[PDB]
Amino acid sequence: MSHYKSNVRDQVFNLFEVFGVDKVLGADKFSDLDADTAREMLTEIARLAEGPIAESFVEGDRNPPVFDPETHTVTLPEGFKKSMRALFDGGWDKVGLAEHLGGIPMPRALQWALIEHILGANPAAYMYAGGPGMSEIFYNNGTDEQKKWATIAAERGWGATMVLTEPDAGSDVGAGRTKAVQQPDGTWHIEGVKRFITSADSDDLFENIMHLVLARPEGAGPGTKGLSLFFVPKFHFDHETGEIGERNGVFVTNVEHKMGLKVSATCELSLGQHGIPAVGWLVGEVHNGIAQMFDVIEQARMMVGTKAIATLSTGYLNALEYAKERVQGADMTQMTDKTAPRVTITHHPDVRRSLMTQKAYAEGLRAIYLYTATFQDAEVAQAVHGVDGDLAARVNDLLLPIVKGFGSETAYAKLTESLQTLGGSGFLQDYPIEQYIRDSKIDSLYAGTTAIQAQDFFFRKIIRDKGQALAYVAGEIEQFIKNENGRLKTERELLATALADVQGMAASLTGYLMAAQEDAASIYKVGLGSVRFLMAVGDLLSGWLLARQAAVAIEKLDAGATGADKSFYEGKIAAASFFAKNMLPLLTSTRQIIENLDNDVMELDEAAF
Amino acid sequence: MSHYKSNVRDQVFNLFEVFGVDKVLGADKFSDLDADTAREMLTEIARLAEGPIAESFVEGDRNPPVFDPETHTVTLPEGFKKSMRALFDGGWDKVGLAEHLGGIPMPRALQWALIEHILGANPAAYMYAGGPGMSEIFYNNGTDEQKKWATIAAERGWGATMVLTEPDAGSDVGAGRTKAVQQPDGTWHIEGVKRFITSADSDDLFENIMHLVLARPEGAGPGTKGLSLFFVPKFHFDHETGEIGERNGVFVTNVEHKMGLKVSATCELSLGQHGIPAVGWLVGEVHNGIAQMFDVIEQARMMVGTKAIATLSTGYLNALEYAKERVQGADMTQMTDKTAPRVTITHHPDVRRSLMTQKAYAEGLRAIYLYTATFQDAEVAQAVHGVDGDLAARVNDLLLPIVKGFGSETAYAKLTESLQTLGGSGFLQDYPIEQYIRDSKIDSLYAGTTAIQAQDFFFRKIIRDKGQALAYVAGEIEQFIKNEGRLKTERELLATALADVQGMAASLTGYLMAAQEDAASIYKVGLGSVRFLMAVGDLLSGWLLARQAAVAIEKLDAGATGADKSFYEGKIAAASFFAKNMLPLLTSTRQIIENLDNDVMELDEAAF
Ligand SMILES: CCCCCCCCCCCCCCCC(=O)SCCNC(=O)CCNC(=O)[C@H](O)C(C)(C)COP(=O)(O)OP(=O)(O)OC[C@H]1O[C@@H](n2cnc3c(N)ncnc32)[C@H](O)[C@@H]1OP(=O)(O)O
Ligand SMILES: CCCCCCCCCCCCCCCC(=O)SCCNC(=O)CCNC(=O)[C@H](O)C(C)(C)COP(=O)(O)OP(=O)(O)OC[C@H]1O[C@@H](n2cnc3c(N)ncnc32)[C@H](O)[C@@H]1OP(=O)(O)O
Ligand SMILES: Cc1cc2nc3c(=O)[nH]c(=O)nc-3n(C[C@H](O)[C@H](O)[C@H](O)COP(=O)(O)OP(=O)(O)OC[C@H]3O[C@@H](n4cnc5c(N)ncnc54)[C@H](O)[C@@H]3O)c2cc1C
Ligand SMILES: Cc1cc2nc3c(=O)[nH]c(=O)nc-3n(C[C@H](O)[C@H](O)[C@H](O)COP(=O)(O)OP(=O)(O)OC[C@H]3O[C@@H](n4cnc5c(N)ncnc54)[C@H](O)[C@@H]3O)c2cc1C
Repeated sequence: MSHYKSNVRDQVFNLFEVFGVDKVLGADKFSDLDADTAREMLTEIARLAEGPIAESFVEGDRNPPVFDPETHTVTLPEGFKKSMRALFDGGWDKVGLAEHLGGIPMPRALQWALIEHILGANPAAYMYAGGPGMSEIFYNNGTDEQKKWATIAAERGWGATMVLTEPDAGSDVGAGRTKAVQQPDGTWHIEGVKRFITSADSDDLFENIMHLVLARPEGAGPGTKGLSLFFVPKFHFDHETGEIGERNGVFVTNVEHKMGLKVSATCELSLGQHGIPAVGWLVGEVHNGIAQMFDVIEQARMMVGTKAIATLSTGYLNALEYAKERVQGADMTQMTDKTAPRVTITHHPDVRRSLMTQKAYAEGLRAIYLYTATFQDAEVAQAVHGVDGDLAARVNDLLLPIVKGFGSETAYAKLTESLQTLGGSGFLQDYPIEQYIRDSKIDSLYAGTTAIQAQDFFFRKIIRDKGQALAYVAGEIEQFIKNENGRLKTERELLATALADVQGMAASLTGYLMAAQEDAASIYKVGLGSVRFLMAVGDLLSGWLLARQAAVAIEKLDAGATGADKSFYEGKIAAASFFAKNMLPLLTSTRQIIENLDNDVMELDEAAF
Repeated sequence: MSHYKSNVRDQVFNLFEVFGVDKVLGADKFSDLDADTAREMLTEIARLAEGPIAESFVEGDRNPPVFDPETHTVTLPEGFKKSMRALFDGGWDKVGLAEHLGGIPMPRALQWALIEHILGANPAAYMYAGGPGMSEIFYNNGTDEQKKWATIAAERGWGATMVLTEPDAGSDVGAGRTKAVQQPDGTWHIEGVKRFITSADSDDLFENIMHLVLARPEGAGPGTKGLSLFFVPKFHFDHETGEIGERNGVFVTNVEHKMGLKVSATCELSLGQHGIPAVGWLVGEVHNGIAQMFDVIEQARMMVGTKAIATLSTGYLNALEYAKERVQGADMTQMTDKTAPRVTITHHPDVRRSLMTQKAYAEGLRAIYLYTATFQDAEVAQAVHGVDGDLAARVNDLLLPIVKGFGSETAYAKLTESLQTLGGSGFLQDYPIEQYIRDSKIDSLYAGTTAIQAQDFFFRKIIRDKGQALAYVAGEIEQFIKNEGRLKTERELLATALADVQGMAASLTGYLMAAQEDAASIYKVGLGSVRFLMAVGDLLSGWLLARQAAVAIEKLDAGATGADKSFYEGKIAAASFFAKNMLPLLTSTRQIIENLDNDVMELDEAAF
């Protein structure tokens, strides 16, 4: 079959046996979707992903898009367009879209489980297919008349983009200089040059593209708060029917050459520079740009983390399948005997260590994103966790930088282990792992770098939140530790240490912040430790959710599981125990390092580096 | 300028101010090469590397070699061939080569500092240039007659390969099935298919190629001990004059498509399968192949480690230059103020943390490989360390798996920080870091995977050695810790690290002994082997950086100014940073290794 190896079994385990998302299925907004239908849809998109979507994964990398600078368009390889059309023909660009836009209502946890398969098989395909999702965000934020346009865009399958970045404004979105000039009739003319814009042209995939552009109204103040958000279509259109009209003044003027994600056209986007106005409409007819655009950023950050996680999963399963069949060397118990039988490399300790490291992080990361998604519907958060909608919203916001920052860094790092398992053959393009690595390196960068994720996590999702979301999650970990049954005692002990280590880091970083009121340079220590802190919280959450999974697996085994199910559950116990014993203790040293941070490295002269 | 950013200053700092290799220069075997000449040599090859060698780094990746099945040859991009001709025209392919083969005698520590520049600028260029070195190894192992051919090869500048691997024989070289059939005239016909052979064809770079090939004589025993080594030239030649004659039956049959290191042609090599025999000559007219071939493997392991270290160094210096000029955001003390002046990103804590991490590992890794090289000459090891030849050889053997395994893994991991510093632009081919990462991934694989390095390090370099080389090195660390305030906290952290590593070694040794009674206990050694190798690497890094800081302090107190002063200040900051941020993790690693169990070994394969 193809490069892409699905894990629907693990999705169903999380969704149904661990988190109990089927509790909300068959009722209320999910009236017409029941559990078994949910399982059928997971199986269907996984087969679709393993077949027609994965089919063009290599082709898109080896035959990347070609730019015509005179027409300002891109030509995509035909195999990839065939995969996109299979995605459209199944309606999968409409998963989780509201019913009034032609969607199938469903909890976000199931939506992201479905999308994982597209992201593991050919992640740029989901990126090109984000149009309908962006249309819903435009609908929610729009005027009544804009809601009509959003409905047309969703129904007609328009593409979409999020246009923030400029050469001088990447992490610092608020330095953007793209300008908006108000017209008497209430439209605006957008003038400037954006860069790194994903999908800014997409060949003939779509009838139109909705660019959602951040720009600064003439005379507005500085920073992100002076930015407004504009609906800037590639083509003007009939506002009543959707019929495409004159080309609007927004043109791709370069396409980047990238390490990976090559089939995803990443564009310099010129507005108002070619003698034709880039007409924009103010989104919701209010100046509230950074807030509106963050509705999109939140989904892109979830998507990017889930992509990284999906990629590690298929990288692990490729490595595992290879290790099961590769014969090399004798068992270590016979390494002195040069006539001993040769064994498959799964017999070797370092290979088993490597594979379990991959497995535990891949499955811990899947649990994290599905756990995060459990707080993205108030009904689900109430049904499975018993929390109100306000706390649910704060917990989801807390977890998003973990999913994005921890997921992206972890997935890339452990794909090193997946590739190593293949030996020399891992370095070949014949196997998919080297492309997984290249495709996933970007996940620590776009949608906000890891350092940006770490600062958001600490400054906004803990300090500004007054630690409510964090205290909730820490309390749920504590309950698991307290409610002994004794077969997970050492794991609970190790978790208790890791929770205390992370509580220490949070208190230390908060202390450096509080001490900055009298010595401003103390705040630098927050920066110095923020990413290590973010990564420690992800390890703690991975450890906890793996341990919860192990507890459910213990129940299912005690009850009499057999066959493939038994092996599945046995692997869950092994992963949780392995993770508790080999990853969690490192947090103690990370606590001590963070408790002792000094500003020596901030005081060093730049010339000394 | 080129992508390649060199660091001759750190090299000379290591060679002359820290280790004192200038003690041996200008006398004896090094009679005619003084310290000024050595420094001019480093600067010249650094210029070459930044100039014509680096010129074709991108070209070799974007326009890679092509296999021609019509001729069973590989075609190389013209720009890379011009880089190769610049290397040859300067004689750099004969550095550290024996004087009698046309080389310039020098200590290995200077040889590897020189080679570092080629490996940073375009590492495949050094790989194609291994011919003369391999010729000297053939000379040292050869019969009287074979020494004449080796001299011809070195002098005509033939290329060379090391031919071991087969599809079923990679880490387990002893499983190789390629066979050798003795002929009435004493030559051998070699019959087999080898895989992943570096440089197995090289277009028109060379007049001939010497393949050094491991193969099993008919009737020989199993395993590596049953293997012999054969000189198998691409063309037959006159054994007296070097005149090239008829084609020998050794053909490239494919070129692999790789993640990186693309301009290095990696080929399936077919011996005796295209209708004419692959005639080989038994090296030394002795059956001793794996021991002879390890003369080559040792140099390849040193080379791979140094390559990875070199690539991290130019990766770091690229990220540093970018960060000094990239303006983004306000200083963190002004983060609330949307009016505040924007700053270059070297003002941001996470960027400074990132850059210092890259710096401390790059310079600690350089110090490690140069330190290792000081044990590769008996004269140097005596002069700078006061060790005799037997212990120097064992210490070198101990450190090789560290240079290779720890160097390769560490360089690739930390290049992630280098790319991160560039932001979104790091993901672009317009900057070199993305190729550095791709070209660097293989360094954990060829010349023996990291797990092979870790097993060699523990079983062969410690246990078989009765821990003598290791106790020697631990004793040097302890001397530094005990000897003579500005480095008190660093020495305290080093003392904890040394005890951590000692505990790791004792725990693993215990697991190995228990295997006399419970054979499965040996699995626990395998489970902890790589983490133990990496921890020793971190300990050596911290110790050598701290030594560097101690020297830096002396030079500052003696009045260093200007650029020198900034350089020395950075050494003190890197040593302090490394000790406080990397070394403490070893304590948690010791505790994990102390409680390893076999649960993961007993798990059913179907549970994964
Ligand atoms: C399921 C449907 C899928 C949708 C379609 C997706 C597919 C698209 C295909 C391609 C996507 C590829 C991946 C994304 C592509 C990109 O990379 S787009 C560019 C990404 N850019 C960033 O992520 C910015 C990075 N920088 C920062 O985040 C930085 O921290 C910012 C810029 C926020 C700092 O500026 P400040 O001005 O200092 O911000 P401040 O803290 O003061 O807050 C101002 C203002 O912003 C809102 N805000 C800030 N942070 C958040 C968060 N985490 N969440 C929501 N809202 C946030 C607030 O309105 C805040 O105002 P307050 O008064 O509330 O403080
Ligand atoms: C200045 C010159 C520049 C470089 C030269 C030109 C380069 C041009 C080409 C560029 C090369 C690019 C990178 C290298 C290319 C490659 O990858 S080539 C293939 C590499 N293959 C390996 O490295 C093998 C990996 N596997 C092992 O090492 C494994 O551990 C082995 C195969 C050793 C296990 O087999 P065993 O049979 O079980 O080994 P054993 O321990 O029992 O010992 C047998 C025998 O081997 C010798 N030996 C073993 N280990 C060493 C070491 N570290 N050093 C020296 N010798 C060793 C011994 O002779 C031993 O016998 P004993 O009686 O002493 O035990
Ligand atoms: C670009 C490139 C260049 C090369 N150049 C050359 C060259 O010039 N000449 C040459 O002869 N060879 C060369 N090689 C071959 C190279 O040395 C091998 O690929 C390497 O030794 C690993 O062998 P393998 O690929 O068969 O992997 P395998 O040996 O099959 O290893 C697969 C996995 O199993 C693990 N493993 C294997 N055995 C054990 C064990 N006993 N204990 C624990 N884990 C184990 C490995 O560590 C790895 O994770 C090259 C390879 C490449 C990719
Ligand atoms: C493939 C790809 C696709 C993209 N698609 C889109 C898209 O569709 N739409 C869009 O709007 N943008 C897009 N981007 C832009 C991407 O979001 C930015 O590249 C990213 O935010 C980083 O900004 P930058 O590249 O300018 O790096 P910089 O902001 O210059 O960052 C450089 C380094 O400095 C660090 N840094 C910067 N500021 C701070 C700070 N205050 N504190 C600490 N560290 C800091 C960063 O962490 C990084 O290490 C894309 C980028 C890529 C690579």
